[PDB]
Amino acid sequence: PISVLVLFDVGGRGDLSFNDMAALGADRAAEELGVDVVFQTPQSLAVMESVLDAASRSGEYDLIVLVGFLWQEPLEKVAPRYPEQKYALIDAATRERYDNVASYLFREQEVASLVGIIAADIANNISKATGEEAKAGAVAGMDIPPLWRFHIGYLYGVQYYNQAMGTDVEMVWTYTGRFDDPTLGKTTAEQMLQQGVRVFYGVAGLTHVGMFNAVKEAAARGVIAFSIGQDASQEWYDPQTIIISGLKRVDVAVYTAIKDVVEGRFRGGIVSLGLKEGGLGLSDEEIIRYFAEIAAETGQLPEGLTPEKVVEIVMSQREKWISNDGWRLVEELKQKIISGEIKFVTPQDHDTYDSIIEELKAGNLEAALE
Ligand SMILES: Nc1ncnc2c1ncn2[C@@H]1O[C@H](CO)[C@@H](O)[C@H]1O
Repeated sequence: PISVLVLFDVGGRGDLSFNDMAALGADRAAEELGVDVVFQTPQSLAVMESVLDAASRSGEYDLIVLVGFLWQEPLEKVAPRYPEQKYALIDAATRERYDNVASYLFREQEVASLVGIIAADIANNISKATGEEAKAGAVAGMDIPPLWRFHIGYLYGVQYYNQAMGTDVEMVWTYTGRFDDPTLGKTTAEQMLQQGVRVFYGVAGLTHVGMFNAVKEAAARGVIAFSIGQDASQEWYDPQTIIISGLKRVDVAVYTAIKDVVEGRFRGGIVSLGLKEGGLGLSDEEIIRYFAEIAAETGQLPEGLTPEKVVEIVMSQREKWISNDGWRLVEELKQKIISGEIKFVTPQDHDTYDSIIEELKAGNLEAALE
């Protein structure tokens, strides 16, 4: 039949996040379209190029699916050596343009900005109900382009909220440097708790499962704090504290790239995905229950909890801790974005990214746009 290699960056499955999303798209293609999928996880960064070269060399795969930005460097080198080997790069796009490479990029600014508004609002409500100061936050993985877009969008969204509302909610963003270190994710979060961070956006793959656990042990100590999921809806992991999730439809990327090949309509080039296409979004009722169903039938849903009970609890907390102004502002930005009235800039260098943040920290929001 048709044969696909899914080639992870760092972690592999068990994410609850980025890669498990990617596998889901591949798993759906195996069953619906009848293809053979092989997964594979390099044990080092050093070896990525050799491994990518050997799989192309093998002639066994109609498509090689590359899950993560870190594949961009090795692919730029390998792709031209095997021009009849088809590749899908997920969450990144190659510097040059090849016929044998379909890139799937997301516009993370779009969804993170919506999240920024929400977290600023939840932190505002925490402060208003408690009288103690509550910051927004994020525990991030590696310092790389997609996370630049998250960062920019998240800060944008917080400042937007602040300006539209006369609040001065602060935001603390920490790169941990790894996507596969839950323990480091937890210690990072525990430090942040003691610097007043109370709302925690997870932008670090597996790493921010530790973040989730840090916010649980805080809630257990009586402290009012909340987490925000990314990639999949992760509310099911602990719904009392995981109030919402930014969605990134990596599964649709992978599934679309595999379908295209199955129907001989593959073609090289960039495919950009944001709110307009369904590629990004926020976690709603059905999406929450869907992933909860998955974890239920996976036996990794926590004790004494069903998919239906998970939804009831999240909706309960969104009634309690997200004001209507939060939603009004979400909707007012979501619509300025879809309409084209707003479009973010994709930072070229690290130096450009760094100065967009200086400007957003200064309340100059227009720096992030065109
Ligand atoms: N294994 C990984 N390799 C590269 N990037 C990742 C990985 N896991 C997560 N990410 C990035 O971090 C974000 C937050 O989990 C994801 O949307 C993705 O952009």
